[PDB]
Amino acid sequence: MRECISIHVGQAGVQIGNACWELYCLEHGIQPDGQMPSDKTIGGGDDSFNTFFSETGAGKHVPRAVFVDLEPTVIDEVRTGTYRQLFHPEQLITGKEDAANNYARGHYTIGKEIIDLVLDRIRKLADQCTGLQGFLVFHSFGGGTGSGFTSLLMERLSVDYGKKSKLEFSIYPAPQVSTAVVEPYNSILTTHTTLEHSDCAFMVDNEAIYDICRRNLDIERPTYTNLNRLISQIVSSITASLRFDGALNVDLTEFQTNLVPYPRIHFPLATYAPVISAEKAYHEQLSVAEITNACFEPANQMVKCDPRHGKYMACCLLYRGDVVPKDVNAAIATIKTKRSIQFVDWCPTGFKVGINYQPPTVVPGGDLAKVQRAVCMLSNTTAIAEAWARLDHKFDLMYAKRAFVHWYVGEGMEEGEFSEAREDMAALEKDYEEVGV
Amino acid sequence: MYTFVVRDENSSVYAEVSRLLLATGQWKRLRKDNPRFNLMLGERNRLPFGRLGHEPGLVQLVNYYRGADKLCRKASLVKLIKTSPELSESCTWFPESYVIYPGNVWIAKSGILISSEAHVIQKYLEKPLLLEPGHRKFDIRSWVLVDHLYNIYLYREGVLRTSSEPYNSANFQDKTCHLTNHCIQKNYGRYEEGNEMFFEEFNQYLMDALNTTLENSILLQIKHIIRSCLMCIEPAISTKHLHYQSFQLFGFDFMVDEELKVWLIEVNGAPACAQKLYAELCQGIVDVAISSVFPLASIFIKLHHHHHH
Amino acid sequence: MEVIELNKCTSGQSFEVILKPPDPSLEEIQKKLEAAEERRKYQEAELLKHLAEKREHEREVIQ
Amino acid sequence: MREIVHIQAGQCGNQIGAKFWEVISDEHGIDPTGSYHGDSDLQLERINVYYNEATGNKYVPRAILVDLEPGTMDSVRSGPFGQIFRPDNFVFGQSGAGNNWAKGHYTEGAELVDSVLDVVRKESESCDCLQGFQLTHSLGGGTGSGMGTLLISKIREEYPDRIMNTFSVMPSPKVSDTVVEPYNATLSVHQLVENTDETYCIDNEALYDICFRTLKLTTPTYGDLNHLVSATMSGVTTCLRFPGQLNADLRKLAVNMVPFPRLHFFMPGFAPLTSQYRALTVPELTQQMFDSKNMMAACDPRHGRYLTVAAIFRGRMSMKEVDEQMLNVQNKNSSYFVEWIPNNVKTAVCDIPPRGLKMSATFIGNSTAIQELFKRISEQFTAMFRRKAFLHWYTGEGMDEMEFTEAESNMNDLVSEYQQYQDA
Ligand SMILES: Nc1nc2c(ncn2[C@@H]2O[C@H](COP(=O)(O)OP(=O)(O)OP(=O)(O)O)[C@@H](O)[C@H]2O)c(=O)[nH]1
Ligand SMILES: Nc1ncnc2c1ncn2[C@@H]1O[C@H](COP(=O)(O)OP(=O)(O)CP(=O)(O)O)[C@@H](O)[C@H]1O
Ligand SMILES: Nc1nc2c(ncn2[C@@H]2O[C@H](COP(=O)(O)OP(=O)(O)O)[C@@H](O)[C@H]2O)c(=O)[nH]1
Ligand SMILES: CC(C)(C)c1[nH]cnc1/C=c1\[nH]c(=O)/c(=C/c2ccccc2)[nH]c1=O
Ligand SMILES: [Ca+2]
Ligand SMILES: [Ca+2]
Ligand SMILES: [Mg+2]
Ligand SMILES: [Mg+2]
Repeated sequence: MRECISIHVGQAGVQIGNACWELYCLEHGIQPDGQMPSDKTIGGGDDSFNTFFSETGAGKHVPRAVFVDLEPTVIDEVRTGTYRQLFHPEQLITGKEDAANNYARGHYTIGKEIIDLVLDRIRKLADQCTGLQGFLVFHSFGGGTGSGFTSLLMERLSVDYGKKSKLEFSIYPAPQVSTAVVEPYNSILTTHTTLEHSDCAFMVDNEAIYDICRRNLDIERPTYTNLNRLISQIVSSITASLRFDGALNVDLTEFQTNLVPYPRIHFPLATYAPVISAEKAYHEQLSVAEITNACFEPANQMVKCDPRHGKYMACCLLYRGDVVPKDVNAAIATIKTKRSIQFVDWCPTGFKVGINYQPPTVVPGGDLAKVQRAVCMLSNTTAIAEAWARLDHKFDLMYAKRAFVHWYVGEGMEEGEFSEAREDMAALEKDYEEVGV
Repeated sequence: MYTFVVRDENSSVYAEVSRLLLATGQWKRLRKDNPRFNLMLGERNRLPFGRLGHEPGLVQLVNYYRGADKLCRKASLVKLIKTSPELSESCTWFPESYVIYPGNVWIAKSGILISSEAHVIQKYLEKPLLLEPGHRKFDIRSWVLVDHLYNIYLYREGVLRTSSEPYNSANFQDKTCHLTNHCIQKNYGRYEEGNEMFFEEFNQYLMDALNTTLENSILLQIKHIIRSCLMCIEPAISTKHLHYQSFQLFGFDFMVDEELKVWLIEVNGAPACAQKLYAELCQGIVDVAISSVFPLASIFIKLHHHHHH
Repeated sequence: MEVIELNKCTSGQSFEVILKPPDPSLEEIQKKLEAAEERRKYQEAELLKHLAEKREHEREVIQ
Repeated sequence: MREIVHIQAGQCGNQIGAKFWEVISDEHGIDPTGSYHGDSDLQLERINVYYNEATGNKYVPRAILVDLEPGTMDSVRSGPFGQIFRPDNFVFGQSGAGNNWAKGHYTEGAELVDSVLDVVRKESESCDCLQGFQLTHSLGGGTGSGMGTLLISKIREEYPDRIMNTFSVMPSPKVSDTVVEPYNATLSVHQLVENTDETYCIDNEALYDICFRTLKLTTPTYGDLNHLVSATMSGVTTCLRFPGQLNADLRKLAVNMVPFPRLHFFMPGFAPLTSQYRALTVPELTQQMFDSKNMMAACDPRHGRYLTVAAIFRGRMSMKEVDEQMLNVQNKNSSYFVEWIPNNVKTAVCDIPPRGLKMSATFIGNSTAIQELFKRISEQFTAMFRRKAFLHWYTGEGMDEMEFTEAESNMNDLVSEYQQYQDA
């Protein structure tokens, strides 16, 4: 096998990390203290789950994780929480003073004083690996730490680990759950500086996860805890092929080859079904056809957009539970004739299916009901550019007036980096249109 | 109190809709670049559909169906009909059309060329129906309103945009007998006002001259074509389940031949209404397309047909 | 519709189905981190220069 | 970033400042001698923000009490919660400042300033992570106005990276001690434009009108005005003094509220206004806190446009109904919020309500309508200054007429700058 190091930068990164590792532990049968009874080779192993967990002589299973936050309070809840024994203290890095939702403070000012420490603690995990693949990076677009420090890390990781693949799990900003007003700046700034350094990035618009939690979980006012437990189910779906036996997406390089033919256009759209409430008394279980067909409804997407007005470069169907190849092919046949699924001319119109027979694990006392079968569709569609256009329009409104810009400049950043970043985004929107129209 | 914006100043139709909304006391107009609207009355080119339905606590409606341009551009309309199984190459109500990029009479269009020598090259209807007294060509315009639920509402008043010149088989270069457009004519107004004959008179002419009705001889075929064309594209453009909703007014242009067969010529995405009919149609757009979504404090015919087979 | 490269195992199976065929260096980073720190320290100098002028005016008024 | 250092300067500064510690000590369950007698752990979870822990589990306010005369600071020490303050932090002179900005800023206050800064250094030193300073004062007197702005300038020299916020009481002829208040305020406003990250513009005109018109008090005392001030000060400091999943310090808040450095003068507001039995519904709080009558700065928000809005609700209520009501006023009065800062109205809810009310709301508005306040003080200034009236009091303390001309010009530039963004 080949090892994968997860990095969780900022509040949104850290708390989504929490949710994912909680779920990974339940899936692999690893307990809060770190013992995995079903694991028989004590002290080590080259199993599929070992890509995400190292082992000690005492029999503990330790996440290959680094938690980074420029203030202590969020990572302090990891240190005193249910999974406190799971991590070594050196994995949990915290500063004193945060980035104040300021990209420039996170990237330049406070980034500089902590970057060499974080890379050192990453090197401590990379030296425990017999053959490192690379990195899964979790962060917000809107935070100062999430946007600013992530981009500096991603720059340095290309230098220190030039041969290794880098994946992003990015939280795209939604006004309904954010109190940050400067997020459009932070989002464009980090997307510009990270673009060449990220091989494949899974965006999750908080707006989509929020309304999925309202519409499908009957939650009146969804908290971050509601959103994170649902996001981690999608993340798990995506990373399951790295952690279990299988022949599709077995390494980080295969995510790039399958989903990203055009390197700059490395933002696949996640769609996930079914999301069903645990409080729901009576639930008629959905078939392979119904949940595959739900992957083409915009209401189940991680980012709200319309794939019908755009084109596909790749599509992957990752199934969890009771599913067999012929039921999937019958569903794809029915769906092809009904819906508008147009591919680009140079790419084959097809689907890479992966099935894992273990149904989705649900967190006990959670909001999601147990289901017989589920699916996550990863599709690289040009429709996701809708999310860039929105973010860029918000940028242009604020930036025309130089609103908030003094905070960034005051932390050493140049005004030229704003329009430089916006031009890369202007080029990115133009790349999407050439391909998709 | 609902809010709207106006991003198409040339639109004579939605100028009146803007006016009718304001004159209720329950619709405020905002600036062109304000995001916090309930209704967008949008531009023709590059309408930002990607920014719609992302404002929290606002149900957002727009007066264009994204992707409806595939029915309204001539090149795409021909490609839609040939490729779609439910319309097909052997489509009885569409003239034989071909695509080459920049009785054997044809017509080229997108500057209009009618010849045998010589964009889309369409089969030209050599023996059309000729109104008398006059011996002159016409085309029928019908207005169709598709709402947010995809109910297809045909407006009961259409109009015949007539030619005032006698039709000539040998003389093709003279455009005023072959092309029946309103601008090209302006014998302008000899037989009827502004080269516009309305449905009441045209029904009466058919009765007196041909012993049939508009409903039977022509309108049945029009309703079949409108329904066939829109239900074809419903999966591509429908806003059911979608985070923003769309309606749109369309203009269907028809041609009736000598044996009373109706032919589709063009569908029009941003159509203008006839002078008399603005007041009624623009009130209808408000009642059916806007007030259904945003309730305050029939002129249409609904097109539905579920034949079992 | 062709079902290719089918691989099976005890925990799952995978296959493809085809419907139809067709970086800056460590020098440059550590440089431009420090270039923003020069602008940060220049701006803080201009502040403590401006506040030093306020202090000399404060002495001039009382004198 | 957790600890805040509080400073109160002058009669007014110490009066409203003493009420702040009366209100928040009750909210944190701290008695008049400093001992904790609460019940919830939420009362002690972020008690470090405003209190130091002393021997015997006593809680001592991180408060420095400044004046150039003993009078008011002797009243504070005799008053109900006076014993809680650290005795070393009472730093005072003797001769006073006679409502004279020059005396506070250049002569009398210069003699005292370094001993006040020693106490600030003492408190700042034993702070794990100091997030910033807050100051209570008037701009119409001598001490709070002149010495308060001198302290602000000295604190910025020694702590250039810390946040400086003020609760600055504005003078008005309706509630007026001397005719020279417009002079003292204009000289102070120029200082605040340079040296503060936020200034809460408490207008005594507005506090009077609220007491007179919308509270039916015929003869309002300063205690009646200060009641409204202390309620607001509790409200603006709530989100730091309690949770609830809000990950914000002064800098983060300042970053999201201040789009332009000089335009950091806010319009405070409170709902319901008190001096009740039926608790307000979420719609009523929302309409009242946005209402002009409930604004603590005598400006009409309809005459300007909102750059940013912050609203913090207190009590047990439906967050869904809060979101619905906050979205209702924005979407029905969208002309009054600038389109070029998307999603500029932000909201928090705190479960713990203040004393006496079942639910309340505190409004913080960065509106361009605040220019009306500065225009009103600019007119009162010019009326006197065109005839160089009362200037001998300031020139006798070594000031030049040029410094007045500068200050006049700087405040009229501030008004021009607010006008620019109102029309854009
Ligand atoms: N899905 C999700 N989004 C979050 C969470 N926490 C914060 N966010 C979002 O992230 C953005 C704010 O960024 P944060 O991650 O809180 O900021 P940070 O990275 O800690 O950076 P600083 O606060 O500037 O140090 C907003 O869009 C929030 O809605 C979370 O737990 N889950
Ligand atoms: N195949 C055909 N047979 C007979 N007449 C035809 C024809 N194609 C076009 N015409 C005539 O040419 C006229 C104008 O052409 P067409 O309707 O294609 O373009 P147009 O753009 O002017 C319609 P509109 O602007 O109202 O959407 C029609 O009114 C019709 O009478
Ligand atoms: N709101 C309020 N304003 C006050 C109070 N005391 C004085 N003022 C105002 O402050 C100004 C006088 O300043 P003051 O603080 O007495 O002078 P200082 O002691 O030299 O700072 C006048 O405009 C008064 O209206 C008070 O207790 N509350
Ligand atoms: C999301 C919310 C409502 C917390 C918010 N967003 C931006 N601002 C605030 C609130 C405040 N913003 C402030 O700037 C603020 C200032 C403050 C706090 C304590 C002491 C002095 C000033 N106090 C606040 O309560
Ligand atoms: Ca093992
Ligand atoms: Ca002396
Ligand atoms: Mg943070
Ligand atoms: Mg006094």
